[PDB]
Amino acid sequence: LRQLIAQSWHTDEIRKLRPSPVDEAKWGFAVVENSLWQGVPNYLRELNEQLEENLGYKLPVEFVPVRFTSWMGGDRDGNPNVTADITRHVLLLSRWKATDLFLKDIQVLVSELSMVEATPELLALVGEEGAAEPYRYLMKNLRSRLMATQAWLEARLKGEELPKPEGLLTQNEELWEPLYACYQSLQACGMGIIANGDLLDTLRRVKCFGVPLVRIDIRQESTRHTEALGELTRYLGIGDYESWSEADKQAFLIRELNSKRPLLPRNWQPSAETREVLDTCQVIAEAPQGSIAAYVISMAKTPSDVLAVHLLLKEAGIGFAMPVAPLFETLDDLNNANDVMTQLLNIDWYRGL
Amino acid sequence: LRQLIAQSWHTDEIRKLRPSPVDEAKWGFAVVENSLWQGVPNYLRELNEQLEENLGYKLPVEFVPVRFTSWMGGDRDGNPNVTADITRHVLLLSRWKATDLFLKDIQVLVSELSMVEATPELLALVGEEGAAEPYRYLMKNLRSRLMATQAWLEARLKGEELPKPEGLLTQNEELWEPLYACYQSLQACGMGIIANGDLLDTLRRVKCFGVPLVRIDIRQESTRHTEALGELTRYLGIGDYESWSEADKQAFLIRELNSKRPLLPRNWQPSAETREVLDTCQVIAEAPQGSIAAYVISMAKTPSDVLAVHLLLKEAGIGFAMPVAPLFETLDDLNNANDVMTQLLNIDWYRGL
Amino acid sequence: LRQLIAQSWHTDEIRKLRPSPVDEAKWGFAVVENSLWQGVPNYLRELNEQLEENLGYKLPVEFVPVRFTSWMGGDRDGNPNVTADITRHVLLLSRWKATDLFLKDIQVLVSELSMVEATPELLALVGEEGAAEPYRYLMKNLRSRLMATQAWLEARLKGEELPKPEGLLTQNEELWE
Repeated sequence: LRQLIAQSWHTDEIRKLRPSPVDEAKWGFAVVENSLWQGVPNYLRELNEQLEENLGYKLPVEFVPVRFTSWMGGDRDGNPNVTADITRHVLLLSRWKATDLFLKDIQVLVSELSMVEATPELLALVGEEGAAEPYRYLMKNLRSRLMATQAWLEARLKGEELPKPEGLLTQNEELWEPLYACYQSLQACGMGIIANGDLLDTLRRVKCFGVPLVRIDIRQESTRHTEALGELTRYLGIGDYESWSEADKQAFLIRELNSKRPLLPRNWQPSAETREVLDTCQVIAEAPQGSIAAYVISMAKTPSDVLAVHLLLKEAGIGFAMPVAPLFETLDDLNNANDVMTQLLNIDWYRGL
Repeated sequence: LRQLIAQSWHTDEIRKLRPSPVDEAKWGFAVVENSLWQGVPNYLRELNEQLEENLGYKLPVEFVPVRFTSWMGGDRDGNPNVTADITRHVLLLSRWKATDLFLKDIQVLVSELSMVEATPELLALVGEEGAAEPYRYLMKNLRSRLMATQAWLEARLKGEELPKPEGLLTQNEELWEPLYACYQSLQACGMGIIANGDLLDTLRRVKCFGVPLVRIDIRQESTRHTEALGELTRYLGIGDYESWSEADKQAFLIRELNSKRPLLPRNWQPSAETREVLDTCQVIAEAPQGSIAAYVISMAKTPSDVLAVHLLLKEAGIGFAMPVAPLFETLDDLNNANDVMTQLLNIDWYRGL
Repeated sequence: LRQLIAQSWHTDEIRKLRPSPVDEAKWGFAVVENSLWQGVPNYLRELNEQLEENLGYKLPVEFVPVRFTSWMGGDRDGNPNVTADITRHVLLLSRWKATDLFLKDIQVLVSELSMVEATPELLALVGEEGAAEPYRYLMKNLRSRLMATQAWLEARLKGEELPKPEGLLTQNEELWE
C-alpha cells in the first residue's frame, strides 16, 4: 500500500496539451478492460442465479440484455477536432483492442478445453485432424483468425494499405458461432460445469462488446446538415435549401429519398465544413455493419432535420437501416417534439424506413 | 543459314487454341522491338539529313512527326473476348514492355555518357554529389525510376495490389525532361557528335512510343452505346432512349452533358453487355492520360451516336479531351456523313468540346 | 564510325587511383564475354570440320581440349594487395559472372528447343508434366537453377550471409548433365 501511494505522488504527469479524441477513446478502452470486462459477466451471472432462485428459471444463453456504446470519436457536436479521419481511426483502434482482449480470453480456452468427448455435430465442424481435440481445435482457428485481423488492423492503423486477409473478423456472429458450438457440445456430453465457466463469460462479452469492442454513435448538429445540403442544391442549380420553407424542404427530401438517380456530384470541391459532413457519412457507410449504433441530431427542431440526415446517409451508400434520433434540447423544441414526431410518422415513406 | 532453316522446320507449334487479345497485343510488341525500335530513329535520321541537304535545314529535335498506336486490346467491335479487364491488362503490359526496352537504352547512356564538362544549368539539376559525373548521374536516376515502375507493373500484372512507388513513370514528359537536358548540355559544351548519337535515338523513341509504348484506340459499335443508355434511362424512370426520335435524343444528351448532377447510379446492377460498356469507359478514365489515343464508333449514323459516347465518358470521370471519331462504314452512312457532321458542328456546345 | 571515334575522344577516364585485384579480375571477365565466349566455340567448330575433312573423323562431343584460367585474384607474389579476402571475393564474382553469361545462353535454348519428339530416356528425366515439351522443360529447370545460385552469390558478394538454396550450382557436371 505504501508503494502504491508513493507511486501516485511521484508519478503524476499533468497534461501539457489538450487531449485528442483518440486519447479520450483510449481512456474509454481502459474502463472496459479494467472493470467492464469482468463486471458485465459477473452481473449476468448473478442476474440469472437470482432469476432461477426467485422466479424459477434462467435466461437463455443467447440472451445478453447489456450493450456498451461510446461517444468518444463519434460526437462531433461543436467539436471541430472530431473529423472524419479521427472517427475512422478510432473505429480501427477499437477493433484492434477487441482482438487484444478476446485473444487473452481465447488463449485460456485453448488450454482448458482439452476434453475429447464431443457431440457428433461438433465432430463434423472439426472433422478429420480435429477429432483428437475437437474443442481445442476450433479455438485455435479462432486464435489464428484473431491474430490475422489484429495484424491487419495494426497495419491500417499505421497508415499502411494492404489486402485484407482471409479470416478477417468483422461480425460478432463470426466469434459467436464457434464458441457457441463448443458450449452446446460440452453441455450435451455432460460437462455443463465447464461450459458455464470461462466459456459462458467470453460468449457474453461477444454480444456485449463484440468485434467493435464498444459501438459508437455519431452526433452532429442539424445546422451543419442544413448548410451542406444548401451548398449542394445551390451548386446543382436546383435552388437554395437553406431558404425553402419547411414544406418545400420536406417535398424536396421525400422526392430525392425515393429517387434512383444520384444527387451527390462525383467530382465536387465543397467548403471545408460541408466536406466534413460528407466524409463522416462515408465513414459510416464503409465501417462494418454493427460499428455505429445510432446517428444523433443535436438541435433537432423540424421533420426535415431528421429526413436530411437520412438523405445524406443514402447518398453515402449506406447499405442498411441506421437509427437516426432527433435530440430535443430546448424548452420550445421539447414542447414541439410530439408534433414533430406526429408529422414524421404521418409520412408513409418514413414509416417504412 | 542451314541451322536457321532447320529450326523453322522442326520448331513449328501450330496454335491448338484461338489466340486471346493479350496474345495479339504481344505480337504487336514483337514488331516494335524487332523493327520499329530501330526503324523509326533511322527514318528520322535520314529525313533530316535529306532536308538539310536539299532544303537547307533540319527539323528541331523536339519535333517527332511519327506516332504508333494499336487496336489489339482496344477494338472490341463484334469481339466479346475484348473485355474491360483485357484492356486494363494490355495497358499495364504495354507500360511494362516500355520499361524493358527503355531500360536497355538507358543502360547504354549510363555507360557512354561519362563526360565531365557540362553547362551550368545541367550542373544545377545534379548539384552536389552529381558534379563528378553530371550526365551519368541523371541517367542513373532515370534507370532507378524505370526499374521502380517496372517492378510495380509486374506486381499489378500478377493481380497483386500495392502502393505505387515514388518515381513511378506515367508521362513521357518525365522521360524527355532529363534526356533532353543532357542533350542540351552536350550540344553546348561542344559534343554534338555524341548528343546526336544514341541519345537522339532514345529521345525520339520517347515521343514516338513513350511510356505506354504504343497508344491504343477503343472501338465499339454505336448500337451498344444506344442499348446501354436506353437501359440506364428506363431504370431511372426517365423514359426509353432507344425509342426516342433523333431530336429527343439530342435534346436529352445536350441537357445531361451540361448537367452538374450525376446520372449514373452508384449501386446499379445492369445487364452484362451494358456493364461492359460502362467498365470500358472506366478503364479509359483511370488509365494515365496519353494511354488511349481515340475512341472510334463503328456504325455511326447520327449526331446522337457521337454525343452518346461523350456523355458516357463524362459519367465515367474522364478528366480531359478525348478524340471521339465516327466510323461511317456504309454507302448510306457515307452519303450522310457530311450532313451528320454539319449538324454536329452547328451545336455550339459540341464545337467548344 | 565518326560517333565511335568521337566517343573515344570525349569518354576517357584516366585512373586516378591504383587498380585493385578485383578490377583486374573484372577486366579479365570483359575479355571472356566479348571475345573468348564466341571465340572458343568457333575455333572448336573449325577444328572438327578440318579434322573430318582431312583425317576423316571428328572429336567426341565430350572432348573439349581448351581451358582458360586466370591469375587475377590468385597471384599474390610480392603483391600485399591480394589478400585471402580478395581471393574469396574474386571467386564468388567469377561464379556470379558465369551465371550471367550462361543465363543468356540458356534463355536462347528455352526458346528454340521446342521440339516435341524425344527419346524414351529423355522422356523419363522429364516424365509427367514434361512430356509436352521435354527439352523446353529441362532448360527451364536449369534457368531456375542458375537464377537461384546467382541470387545467392549477389547476397554473399554484398557481405550478406544466407542459407544456400537447393539448386545451388557448384560443379560443371550439374550444367553438362
